[PDB]
Amino acid sequence: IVGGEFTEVENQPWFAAIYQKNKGGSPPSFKCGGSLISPCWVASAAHCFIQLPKKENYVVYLGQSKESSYNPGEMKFEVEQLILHEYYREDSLAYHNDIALLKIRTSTGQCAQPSRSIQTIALPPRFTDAPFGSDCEITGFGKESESDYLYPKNLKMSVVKLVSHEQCMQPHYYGSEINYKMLCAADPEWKTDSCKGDSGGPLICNIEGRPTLSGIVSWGRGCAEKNKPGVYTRVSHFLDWIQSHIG
Amino acid sequence: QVQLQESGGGLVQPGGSLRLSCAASGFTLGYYAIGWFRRAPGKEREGVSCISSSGGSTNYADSVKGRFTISRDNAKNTVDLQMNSLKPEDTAIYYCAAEWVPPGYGATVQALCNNAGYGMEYWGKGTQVTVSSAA
Ligand SMILES: NC(=[NH2+])c1ccc(N)cc1
Repeated sequence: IVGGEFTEVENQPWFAAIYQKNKGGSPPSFKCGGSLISPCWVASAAHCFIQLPKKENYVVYLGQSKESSYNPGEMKFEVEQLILHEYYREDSLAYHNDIALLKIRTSTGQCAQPSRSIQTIALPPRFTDAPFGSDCEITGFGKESESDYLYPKNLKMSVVKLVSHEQCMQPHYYGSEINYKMLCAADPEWKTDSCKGDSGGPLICNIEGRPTLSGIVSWGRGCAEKNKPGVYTRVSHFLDWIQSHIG
Repeated sequence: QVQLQESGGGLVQPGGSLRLSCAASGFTLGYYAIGWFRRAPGKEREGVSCISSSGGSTNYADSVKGRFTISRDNAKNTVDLQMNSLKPEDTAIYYCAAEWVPPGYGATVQALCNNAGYGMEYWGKGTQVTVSSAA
């Protein structure tokens, strides 16, 4: 997450921090972002789980904010189901079908209970996306620069603009490694962008003046690199898939 | 092979003092926020007092304010609970619990303490504190 603000207690309450467990009593390691799309379901990126696709390796945190008091009873979740898209594949640079679903529960078996700091995010209407050039917002704990190694301590959000496939599929962009199950987004000034460690996190667009999960941070050459937008899994083309694994 | 272990339980005269200690083995307790919780006969588990991993933040139940004092030694891998001016009402099983607080939250350990300890990762087997004129 390069070049944004730090979020607060009612900014991006659907954001989910996905951590990988370490052996022993070592604290866990931050692995990916994610979005609460149902009280029991978080959507993220498959490429985040392909090395260790067993649910036992992860723990999910919700309600993150500098003004929110951590309560492990309501904000920490075990993963009782880990579903990766069955046709997830890795290409030269791009991921295909880069989407995953995590079914979550607290230590007492409950789902996420809504609050000032925890809300679900709406899925888009089928095959419906905001127009290109819309302002979408991105969020994460990822690097604040391509060159930076340090990860930030607290949640950042920024604003990018949707980029058309025609513009994105130009050779000096990404050429044929973009398909229509992806969504490109960038800063027209190329100063703000998502980065390493934002993977699986939300791309939030308005659709009918409703905040909507239009994308899942998936990939990109560099971070905030001129002529090179962030590529997102286009959620509107996966709705059947999502609602087939839930309901 | 991760273990939390309480010690210090016993039988003390009302008004007397008693110190509990929680020691860890198999991991570094210093990364973890620690809570002391107690279950009295008949009532449900309640947060007594809590402390953050660096020690900067603490929380106390209203019942024990000014009487109980939590502290820790991250060099020695321990957390202590000093209990002064003990009252019969304090008679209970005292448990030590440890939870890693992720980054991105408030500095407070208030919510960590007021919620009966649900979701705390690690728990000791507990130790007995009894306050009675029988002492
Ligand atoms: N926005 C980007 N350049 C980007 C997004 C995700 C990622 N893993 C790498 C780069």
